Amino acid sequence: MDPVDPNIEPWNHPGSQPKTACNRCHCKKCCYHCQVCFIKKGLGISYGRKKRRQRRRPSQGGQTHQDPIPKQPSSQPRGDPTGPKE
Repeated sequence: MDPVDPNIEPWNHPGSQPKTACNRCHCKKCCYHCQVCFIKKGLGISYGRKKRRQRRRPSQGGQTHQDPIPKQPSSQPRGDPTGPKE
């Protein structure tokens, strides 16, 4: 996507601590962005809205969970499985 990059807190953030986990989930059926802590309605893509762009195909695993990174160089090196992948 590229935009919504002043986000990565409810979707990822550079979290580093000994244990201390607080994840949110209920039913596991096609988990395309089922966790997070912001607009989890999917609407535009899966946030407050969406620009005039559509990047959805058989390739991503968590609804571009790590797309709010600094522009489109790769991703955030904390936990998400993208970067050289998107």
